[PDB]
This record gives sequence, C-alpha cells and structure tokens, in this order.
Amino acid sequence: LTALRHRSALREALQGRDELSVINILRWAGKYVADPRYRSICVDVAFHLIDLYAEHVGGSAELATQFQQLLAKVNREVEKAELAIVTGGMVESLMMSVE
Amino acid sequence: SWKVSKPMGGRMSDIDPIFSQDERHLIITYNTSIQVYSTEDSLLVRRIALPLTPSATHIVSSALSKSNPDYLWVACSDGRIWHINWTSGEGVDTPSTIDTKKLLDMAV
Amino acid sequence: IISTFDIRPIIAELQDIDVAVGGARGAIYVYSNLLAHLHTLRVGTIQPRKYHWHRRAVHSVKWSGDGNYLISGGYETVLVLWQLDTGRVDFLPHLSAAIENIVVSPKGSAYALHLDDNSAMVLSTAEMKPSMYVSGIQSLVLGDRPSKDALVRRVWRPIDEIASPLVATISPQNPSHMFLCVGNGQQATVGGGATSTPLVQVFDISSFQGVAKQAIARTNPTDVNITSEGVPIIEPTATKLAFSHDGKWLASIDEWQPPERDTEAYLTGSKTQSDACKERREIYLKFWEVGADQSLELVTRINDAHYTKQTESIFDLASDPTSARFATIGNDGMVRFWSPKLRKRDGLMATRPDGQPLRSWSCSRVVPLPVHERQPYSGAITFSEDGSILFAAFGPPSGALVVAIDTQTGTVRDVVSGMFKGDIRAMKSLSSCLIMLSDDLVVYDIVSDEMLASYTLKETSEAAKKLTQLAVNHQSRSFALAAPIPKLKRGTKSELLIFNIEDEEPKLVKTFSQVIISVCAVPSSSGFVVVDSAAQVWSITEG
Amino acid sequence: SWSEWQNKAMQADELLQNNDIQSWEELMAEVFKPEWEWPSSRSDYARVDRRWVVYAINKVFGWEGQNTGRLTCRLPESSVLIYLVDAGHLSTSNVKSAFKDDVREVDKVEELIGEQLPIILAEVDPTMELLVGYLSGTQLGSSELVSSIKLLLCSLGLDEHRTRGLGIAFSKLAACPAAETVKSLRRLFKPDEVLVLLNVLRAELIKDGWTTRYLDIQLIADLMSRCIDAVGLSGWMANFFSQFQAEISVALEGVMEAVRLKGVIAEAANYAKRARRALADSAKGKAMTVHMSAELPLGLKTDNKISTERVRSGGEIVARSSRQIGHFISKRRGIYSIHRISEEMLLGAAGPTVVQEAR
Amino acid sequence: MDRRTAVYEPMAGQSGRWSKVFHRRYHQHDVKAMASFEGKGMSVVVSGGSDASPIVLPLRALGKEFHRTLPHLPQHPTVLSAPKARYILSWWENEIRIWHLLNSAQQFLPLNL
Amino acid sequence: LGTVLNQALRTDDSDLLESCLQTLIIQNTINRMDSSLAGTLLSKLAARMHRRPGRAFGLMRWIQWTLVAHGGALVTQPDLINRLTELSRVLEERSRGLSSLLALKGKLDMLDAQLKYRKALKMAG
Amino acid sequence: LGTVLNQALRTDDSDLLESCLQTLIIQNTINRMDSSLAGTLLSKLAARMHRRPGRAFGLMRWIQWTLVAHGGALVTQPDLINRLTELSRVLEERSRGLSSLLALKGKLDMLDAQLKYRKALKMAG
Amino acid sequence: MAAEVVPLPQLKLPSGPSPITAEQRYWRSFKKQKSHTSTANWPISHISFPA
RNA sequence: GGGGGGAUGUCCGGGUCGCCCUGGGCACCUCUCCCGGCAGCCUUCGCGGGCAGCCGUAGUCCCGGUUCAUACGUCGCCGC
Repeated sequence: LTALRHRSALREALQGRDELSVINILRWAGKYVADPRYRSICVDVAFHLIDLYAEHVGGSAELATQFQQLLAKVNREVEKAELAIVTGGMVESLMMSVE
Repeated sequence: SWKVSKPMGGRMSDIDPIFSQDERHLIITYNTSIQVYSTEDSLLVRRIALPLTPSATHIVSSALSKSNPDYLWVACSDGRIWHINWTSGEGVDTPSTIDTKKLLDMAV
Repeated sequence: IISTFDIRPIIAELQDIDVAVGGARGAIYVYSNLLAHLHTLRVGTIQPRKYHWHRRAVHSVKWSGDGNYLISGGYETVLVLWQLDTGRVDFLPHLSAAIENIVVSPKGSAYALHLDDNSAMVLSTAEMKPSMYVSGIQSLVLGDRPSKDALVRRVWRPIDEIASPLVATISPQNPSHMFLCVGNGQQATVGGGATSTPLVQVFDISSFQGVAKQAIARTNPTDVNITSEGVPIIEPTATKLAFSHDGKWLASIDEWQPPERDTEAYLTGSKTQSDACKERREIYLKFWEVGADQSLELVTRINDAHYTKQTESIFDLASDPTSARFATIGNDGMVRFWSPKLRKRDGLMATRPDGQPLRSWSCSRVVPLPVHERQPYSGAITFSEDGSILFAAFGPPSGALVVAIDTQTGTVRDVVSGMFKGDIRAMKSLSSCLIMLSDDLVVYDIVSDEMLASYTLKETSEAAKKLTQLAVNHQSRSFALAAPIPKLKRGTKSELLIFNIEDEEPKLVKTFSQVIISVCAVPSSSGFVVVDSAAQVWSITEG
Repeated sequence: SWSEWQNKAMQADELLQNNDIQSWEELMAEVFKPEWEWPSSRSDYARVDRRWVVYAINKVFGWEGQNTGRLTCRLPESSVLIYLVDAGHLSTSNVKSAFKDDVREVDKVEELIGEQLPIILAEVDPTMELLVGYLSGTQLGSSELVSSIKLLLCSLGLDEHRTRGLGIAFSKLAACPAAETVKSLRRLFKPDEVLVLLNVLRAELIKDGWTTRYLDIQLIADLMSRCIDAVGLSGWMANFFSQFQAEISVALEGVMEAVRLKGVIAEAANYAKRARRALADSAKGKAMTVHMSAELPLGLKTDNKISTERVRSGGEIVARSSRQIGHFISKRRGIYSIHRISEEMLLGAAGPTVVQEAR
Repeated sequence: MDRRTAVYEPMAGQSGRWSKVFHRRYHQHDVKAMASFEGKGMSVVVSGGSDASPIVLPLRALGKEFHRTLPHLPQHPTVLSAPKARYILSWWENEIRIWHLLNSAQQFLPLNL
Repeated sequence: LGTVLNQALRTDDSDLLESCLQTLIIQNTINRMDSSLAGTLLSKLAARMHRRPGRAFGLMRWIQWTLVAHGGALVTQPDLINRLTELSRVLEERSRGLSSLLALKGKLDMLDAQLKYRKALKMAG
Repeated sequence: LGTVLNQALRTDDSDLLESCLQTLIIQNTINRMDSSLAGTLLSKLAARMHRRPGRAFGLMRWIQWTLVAHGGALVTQPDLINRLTELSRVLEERSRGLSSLLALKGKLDMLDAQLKYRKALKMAG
Repeated sequence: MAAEVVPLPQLKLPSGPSPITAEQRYWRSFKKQKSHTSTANWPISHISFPA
C-alpha cells in the first residue's frame, strides 16, 4: 500500500472492486486503523473507500454495517488518541519540575 | 589575485555520438567541447575544446568527412563551421562563417 | 509529428531507400520503398507500417546494419528491438534514464547509446553489457533543444527550468571527489513539475569523469516511469546533504509529498490540495557510513525528526568541524544535535557479522530557540571553524534573529536581532564573523559585534531569489556568492563575487554566459569550484 | 563612512559636554529622518544605522558597576527615548552592543536586562502608553514579556489601553516557547501573583463565554500551562482547582463536539455547493443525474460536467469530440425518462424538458 | 480473440514475405468470423463478432476510409403498440412481453416513474 | 412540537423558538419540520452558536439531526449555501483550542489528582 | 494486590503482572507500590504501549495514577529519565492521526446517520 | 548497464523501546520441550554432565 | 467570475391603466471588454514582441466512442 501510494495509483487499485472484495478491504482497514505505525496509510485508503463506494450502502446492508463498524473503532480511536496526549501533557509536567 | 580555469566537463549534446573508422575511437560532441574516447578502456585520448564566443548558441551538428576520415565538420548555431581533425587540434582557431540568419542543421 | 527518423539505403547504385520516422505520438512508421513509389501526374498509394510500443515520444529510431532489426529508444528507459521479419519485439528494459540518442557501428556488432543522464555506452550486441561507459556531471541542464516529447501538449509540459540549487559537497579525505544529487535523468528529473533527485553520484574533480552512483531515497529503476494516467512519477528529493568532519560520515534528508492532482479526496472544508500535500509530507533523515570505495551504507533513519502535532520540515544541518556531530534546525523551533554511539542494549553489544560493532546516531542535545514575534519562517545554521559554538538564524519575515549556542552545554551564549530585511536565504561563519544573506547581504563580526559589510542586492524575480547562494573557503578567509543577473528561461547571465573577509571591494567579479547552479569549496586547499547550468565545471583559485 | 561617523559622534560628544540637548535633539532628528513631529504608522519608520542606534542607547541609558550594573535614565524625558521605544530598537542585543565595554564580566545579562528594562520604562511613564507601545513594537523576550505582564497586573489588580497591551503581551508570550517562559516565570513571579494571573486568564475565558449557556483560546491554554507548571507542586504544596478543572472540562467537551459538527457541516456545505452548480446545469438542460427529494442521497455525489478534454496515450491531451460526449451522455441517462420536445425545439431555439427515473 | 483485427501486406523486395501493417480493436468482444467481397466497385470485408454487431471495413482503401458498425438491432422494428390500451409489446425467442404505462406525462411535468 | 417550530421559523420569532428548543421529541420535531424553515433554522442556530458559546449539548444535537433529516432538502435548495458556510467557519473557530487545550488538561489534571491522592490518603490518616 | 505487583516488578515476571494488572484496587495497588518498582513498571507499560495498541482504557489509567502517587519518587530518582522519554515519544506517535482522523469520523458518521434515518423511517414505513 | 530487477523491499518499521533481542530469541529458540516425570514424584535434587 | 446593457417570465405599493416602468425579488438568451487556457503567421540566436484569433461547454453521415506496459542469464533442498 505504501508503494501504491508512492506511485500515484491507489485510486486505480480501489476503483474497480466488487461487493465482497470491498467488504474485505473495509474489514482490513477497520482492523488495522488502531496501530499508530500505519494509521496514515490506513486512513488514506479509508478516505478513498468512502469516496469510491458510498452509493451502494443502501443497496446492500452487509456493507452498511462495515461502514458503521469502521465508525465504532474510529469513535474509539479518537478517545485513545485523546487520552494519549492527556498523558502527553501529564508527562510534560514532571519533565519541567525536574529542573 | 584570483584566476578562473578554463571550462572543462560539459553536457553531452543531442547530436549522434559518432564512431571512428576501425571501431576504436568514439567521437562525442559536447557543448563547447568535442572529445574522442578510446573504446576498449573507456578513456578520453583527446579533448578538443571549442570556443563558443550571443546568448544561446549551441553545436547544431557534426559528422566525419565522408571523403577522408580523421576530419570533423562541426556546425554551431550562428553560422560557424569547423573542419577540425581529431588526433590533433588543427582547425579550432580557424572556423568559417557561412553568412546566415540562423543555422538549423547540416549534413556532409 | 516527426521526432526522429533514420533512412537506410537499398543498394554502388542506389536502388531504393527505406525510412523509419519515429513520430512524437509514440509511433514508429516505416515507409518501405519511397524512391520506387515516387519515381513515376499520379502516384500509387503508400501505406506506412505502424509499430507502436512507446507511450511518450520516441527519441531515436535506427535500422541496424543488415536491416533485420529496427532498434529504438524513448523515455520509458528501454531499448526496444523490433524484429521486423516476424512480428516480435525484444528489448533491454532497464537503463538509467531516457534513451536520448543511438547509433550503430560500421560493423553491425556495436551499438552506442547517448543516455539522458549525461552518459554514453558502447554495447556489444547479444552481449548487451556496456563494453564502454562514459558519464559526466549529470546536473540540471537548460537544454537548447528543448525536448522531443514537449511537442504534443502532454499533461505536464516539461519545461527547461531550474528550480533549486544543486545539493553538492566536496568531500574531505578525498578532495578530488565530489558528492552531488542527481535524479534518474535530466528530463525525468524536471518532469512532473517538481525536482525529483533521489540519487547521489560521486564525480572526480581532477579528471572530470563521473566515478560512481548510488541511491539515497527509495528508487525503482525496475518499475514504470509513468503512472497509468500519464503523469511522470515523482520521487523523494534529497533536499539537504552535508558531510562530516572525518570524511567518513554523511547525513541526508529526503522530502516527498503526493501530487495535488492526486489527492482530490481528502479535502473536507477549507482544505486545499496544497494543504493536503503539505500535511502528508513525508521526510526521512538518514545517517550513512562512507566506505573508502566511495560506498554509502545506511546506519540510521529517523522518520520524525522535528515533530509536532503534524510533521514539520527540516531547514538545515551542519557538521561540527572538530567532532562527529550533526546539528539540524527545523520548522518546529528547536535545534537538535545528533551524535553517534554504539548499540548496547544491556551490556550485550551487537556487532557486524565480521565482528565490528554497529554504531547508530541519535539525538545528543535538544535546544529550544527564543522567538520574538512582532505584530512562514525559515532556518539556517553553521558551526564555528573551531567548534563549541553554533550559530542558528531563525527566519520569520523581516524580523529574523540569530542565536549563538554553546555545544558543550545547552545554554545560549548569545542572541542578535535586527539583522535581516526579508526572509533568510542562508548563513555561513568565517573565522570570527557571520556572513548571512537574505534580500540583503551582511558580513557581521561577533568578536566586535559590528556589521562590517552591508549590501543591498538589486530586486529580481523569485526564481533568482531562490537561486542565489554563497559558500566560504575556510582556508583562505574568503567567501563568494552566486546570483543570476535579472520567471527563469534559457538565455540568462550570472555573476559571482569572490570577496575577502576584511574589505568591501570584491576581489573578483566575473559574469558568466550561463547561470551557475552550484558553488563549493575544496577543503584541502584554497579556492572554489563552480558548476554551471550548461553543465560545465571550473575552478577558481588564488595566486 | 567609519571616519565620517566617528567625527559625527565626536561632535555629539562635544554637544553632550556643552549640554545643549535642543540642538542635540535636532541633530538626531536629521539623523533619524523641538517640534519632532511623528508619522502615524508604526511600520512606516525610516531605516537607520545600527551605530547611531547603539550610540543613542548608550546616551540615554546607564550602568552601575558592582559586579551587577543597573541601567538608569540619564535622559528620562526625551523624544529620543520615546522614538526608541516606538521604533522598537530597545532589544537585549541592542543594549549589549551599546554596553559592550562594561558588561563582558557580568553574568546572566539577558536575565538582567529583561528584568530591569520594563521597571525603568514603568517609572518613566505612569500612564504606560509608552509601555503598550513597547509591547506593540519591540521584539521581546519571554523575560521581558512576563515582566510587562507583572507591571500591568500591579497597575490594575482611560481603561482600555492597558487591556490592549495586556492582550498583546498574552499573544506574544503564547508565541514564546515553553522552556524559557517557564524558567523566567518561576524566577520573577511568586505563586500568589501567579494565582492572580490565573484568575485573570479565567476571567478572559469566562468572558469569552466558553461556559455560559448557548441558547440563553490557544494563548490562554498555553499561558495557563506555562504558569501552572512554572509554580509546580513546591508552590501549592483545593475546591479552587476542582471548579477550575470543571470549567476546563466543560470547554473541552464543547470543542470536541464542535470539531464533530465542523466536519459534518463542511461536508454538507460542499455537497450543497456542488448541488448549486448541478441544479443550474439541470435547469439549463445538460441532463445530468440530479436528486430531487428532501433527504440526502447516500453517497454525497453529483455528476459534474463532462470535460472538453480527454487523455490519450501516453500522456497527451486532446479536445473531446462531440460524438464521445454524446456517447457518455447516453451512458449517464437512466432506464426510464420522459423527454418532451417543444415547438421552440422544432424551430431550433429552446431546449427539451427532461425528467428521468431517480436512480 | 483480443477483439483485435490486424491488416497484413507484402514486404517490398523479397517475394512471398508478409508483415503486419496495422492492427486495431474494431469490435467489443472476440472477432468470430469474417468474409470479404470485391465487386461492382465495392471492396469490403464484413466481420461479425460476439457483440452482435457486424462491422464492415473497406478493403482496397483500408486506412483511407472509415469502417462502419451495422446495427445489431433487427431491421424490422420488432416493437409494436396498442395506443388505446397504452400497451407496448416486444418479442424474442419464445416469449412476448407486454408493458402497460398507466399514465400520461403531462402529469409528470420523479419518484413515481 | 412541529407546528410550533414551524411557526417560529417562518415568523422570525425568538421566544417561541426558545420555548420549543431550549429543551425523542427532538427527532419528532425535525421529522415534522419543513424545508426552507430548516434552512432558516440552521441560520438561527448559527447566530446562537457565535453569540453565546456555553452549552453545546443541545444545539449541536439539533444541527446534527437537521442535517440528517432535511440535509438533502438544502441540496435541491442550493442557493442558500451561505447559511451553511457562515456556520462552517464559525465551527472552525470552535476547534482552535483543541490544538493546545488538551495539553493544558493533562498538566492540570495531575494537580487535581495529587490533591485526590492526598485526599484519598486523608480518611485513612 | 500490592505485594503481587511488587513481586512481579522486582522479579521481571510477565504472567503475574498480567494476572494482577489485566483487571478502587488500582489506586490501592499504586498507593502500596514501592518506588524503583514504579519506575520499572512505567518501563514495562511502555513496552505494552508500543507492542499492542488496542485497549488503552486500563493502562493509561494505570500510568495516570502511577504518575500521581509515585511521580515525585521519580523526581529524586532522576537518573532514569529515559524510562519516561522512551514513553514520551511513544505517545507522540499516538497523537498522529488526531490531526486528520477526526475529519474522517465526520465524513463517515453521516453515512452511518443517513442509514440511521432510513432505519428510523423503516419501522413507520 | 541493464539494472537488475529487484522485488519490493519490505519496510524496516520503527520498533518500540523493548525489542525482542537476539538472546531472547535464542533462549526462546530452545524449542522442543519434553516433560519426563520422576518416580513417585520425587523432587529432582541434582542434574549433571561431564566436561 | 466582474462590469454593464438589448430581450425572455414573475409577485409585492402600484400607475389614466397600458406599451411597460420605477422600488424590492429575481432565473434564462444576446452583445461588450478583463480572466484561465490553447493554437497558427512574422521579428529576434534566445529572452521577449507584433497580427487576425479560437476554447471555457454539450448528443455525431460513418467515424480517434481509436493507437499504448518494461527481457535474458538456473533450478531445487537444507543451515547460520
């Protein structure tokens, strides 16, 4: 995915999918949006997927859950991303009283 | 007190880099230089510099003299034509003007 | 539209000719029998055979000797061979760059390629290895003949342009060698719109032959040079590269951002495509060991050097001239000193399989900088010539200020301000003075704390403003800057000014027929070398 | 220029010993380019040479040699002084260049100047409009900034100039980095004055209204952070902090659901704008796929105009052919559609009337 | 089967030696059959593929004149209607399909169609 | 409260809008609302948005469900984009402090929690 | 679980630390913990922090209360700053996506909520 | 100079500040486990081998 | 996109009451030049300059509704 973003073709890789295949790519993006080692590539393929397959979310319902279940982790990823910078200032506190 | 050396190196121009007779030397025409390489070892055996001077003038074309080898017809943008000989440098100081508005190509 | 063409004679009488016109749409037309079709009011119908493989304009097409093979070469970096008796092709796919010119020897055995990255190779046929190789300086060139594929209104029309100064160092402990940044080809470098130079080549200064080549960023000479849409792919550019004091260590930075036509789908509110690219900037900082075969080896690669809520760009880096330590200043506001140590996790050192211990560079010191914002900043740094003290110019518009920091300890020894009229361009440090250049140039001593030399430069375009730069000798106390005489185009004139440290009279002024791209200082002796866009190199010296 | 300026400086020393400050003011007027009439723009000040600047600073300010000197006003009432403050030359680097001789053995020079200068300006002018001019003009350090905030707080805790200067100092100290700000704030303040300052910043927050109900920022968060952990535990070691963190939590809840609806309203706005273009085009009769009903279409998508340019191989661009445009339009058309032709169409003037089945 | 039609001409010089002048994708599916004709001032070749549409190509002036895709729909209209009952009707292999329309269009001058 | 909201919107009331909105029924209202009234509604909430930024907990929910139900009404009602973008920068003023206020919460929360630790020690001491 | 945590910390256990930590009592543990053990504790949690970033809901609370209670222990125990800064950049890797993931939540939430609107229409249809 | 074809090099991702070191993989690479009980569950007093 | 007009349909005070208009709301067609792009022809080595310009939107006789992709050299097994 990083090579396919370095070459300008990630849209080309995603734009011709089918229903079960796009469910699979949503499933992988949902599973691995949590890790901060590749949250960037994961949110990039998530952006392109929402842009490229948002019209048949009513035509099929099993895809509709996977878009919603992508939210549920995103709604839970922001909280851990929120608390991490709460501690991020909390650890900044002791590193200034040490001097 | 300071001094500036002569230009060396250069850009390899888009004219076809020509072969010699008997396949042993390759004569490559840069801009403001034309130099001949020994092929088996990849080493320049001669570098015939060419003075250019009129802002954007370039070596337009170059070829061997098809009558007699070891002679190069070289032609620049403004109409100057050199009849130099590789394995020496006889002819750099003596170009010949052709009295032209602008030269676009040549063929011997 | 005719790009190139080669004719071949059907023979001491001339019975016929057979021409191959390589047309810039990517086609190769073969006209079979022209003289027998045009000797005879009326003419019989002619119909050129179409061979279409390339995508961009073919740069050269030639028949090979006995006329069985129609060989060709274009921008896709591949020497194709049309079999022309059967219907097959067979090809040498992975050169360095675009196939600019080809020829065949009088005997049919040797091919000869002029490669776009300043090179030439004599190949033996069916050996297909370069029996002879010659490479030059490979800088950015403003070519007189503009381009063979700029004729048909492509998506990005390739322009004869210079954007940025050449990233080039003269290496100590072998001053005749010069490390400098080159892309894959000249055309492939300037194509796409942005400079894309992920290669370092080493070039010999005594005898101007390009010694060797190596890759810094990621680079795929085995992949397709173009995307499916038609845009040339852009690689990470090596922005800053400075050399150690030992001659054995090397620090590089590469920057890369996706295209603004690529993003198209991350824009939510007031976010433009340029904003999306500048947010998805990727930047690596890489520490390399230099082996005496001029071999570059990685030891360290930091992904987030100057990091805040998003990634921040790195402005400059410089080596301490006494110890092995690289300072970097960036868009965050802090200045970071990196030093090498040995990998030792728990007393268990990890070694090379030969036995030598692995070293790794890491952040030695962190120095936050003071900021004074009155009512898009830049950076620059330079060590002293004696070490222990580092000058750091921080560069908001007109208000911009220098800070001199001790290196033994993270305390600030000095801060001066009011010394810049515009945005900073760069800064060096002589024996006691700082030579800074912004829209104005100032030589300023710090031992007396006084502006020795001041200069207002003539107002010029933004390209020339980015194109000026200076370099200092450090052996004979003399600096020299480089400026083109006033958007950039082909025929321009430039002049450089070698000053001395003490006076205001430039000891040498020389205008040049082409605009100069790089100025560097040989460390072993006095003087400088200079690289000019009509890519020629020459040396200036005292005596 | 060195010898000419040295003679001019010698003339100024002669006039200093002769003690004619009027003609000295006029020579400095002709230098800086008595009446001494002002321009009404802080930026619109002419360029002047650094040697004249530092000589003027040496003339107006003073030093006390006892291992720690003290700037003093040899000329406390001077248009030269108010010009220096207005043009912003009163920096630590400038005063170091003015006092290169007497200082080189003194330590902590930046700290000493940044703690001494605003006290001097505050005793020069009790009305501190000169001080707000200082805060608005000069490049300031964090020491100078926290010192000026101290002077404003002692002044307050005809009634808007001080608050103007206080807000300018707040923005400037937010721009100033964390380390030096914390160090000089802990140095120059006391924890009770810090608590008063936190009450000022709480007043800024609650007056901006981050808690007081709806239907009935950067700089403040940064400054509260730097002050709180400049004091630290050795100062505080209550319900004060309980109610304070209650209000902070209310603010953060506001801003988080704010970024939520910011994203939502941004995507709906951009869809309504593309819809404006598409509705104008469907009214003209370009016959694209338009939504009609009052609920949103699921994918927030429209059909833009088909471009007049195509992409050929390998990378060139050509103008689209009307034939292919019609091919794509027949593609874009749906299953069932009512396409009424009129007599104006048969004459050749107007267009048709189209309603397609909403796919 | 690469939906691809190529045109071959003799090479000049040696006898009986052929080479590919030019190729192009005329059809949309695989080109299954073709037959040529040359008479009464008309030189054509017609190629039927799997897209039901026969394409004719000029032979002696190939590359000098455009080809032509004949209509794959039958020449007889094969659609009829009883306008009084508003019935439209069509037919193929063994079935006859009848649609009713139930309304005019002046009423519709989106969700009801 | 459908006709109530509908009256207040098309009559440019204030206090009737307060009476119906200052408090399920929220979704029922926005289901029974009409279209250009929802456009004026979003306009009025943008006014309340900038004027007093204290309790977001009701009005962001109201704007949310409005964009849900009659969002596509504004799509075919598309000359009034300014009513959306006059809010859309208003909420980008509302995000400012989240760049740094979160770091203040961390540095301040320990001062709370250290009191909490000496207060959880206090009953046992 | 004070002696339990204390054993696992000074013996460099793994599974005993799991047994006591993978689940009030959290505050009681950190009250009864000892000092250099808390330093090694923060080190081990930093390991868990980078290794699997799934459930923050327990371990951030643990690190929180540790910095509360024995934070000032690390202050007079100050040669081990690397144990704090090895986490302190680990959490600045943990903030990356909050620059843009929040904008993905908004663009995606309407696709949820539009389904929610057609699903709240569905019982009545 | 035909540059040889190269497959896609994998990513050297950053590791956290507790890598499984070489000795750790060694002492976990002491792989195959056999549990031989003693007679009547006697506690094993000593084990040894010559040099 | 702007500035302006010529002409299309409309309600609110309306007007002897009609051609319409002024004040408000307006959506379309036409002209006008500046904006962004393309091309041609002359002058210059180029940098640039000059000239009459087209495109910024829609559906065809047929039909560009095309043409276009990156090799060999050697395979397999096991170990560090």
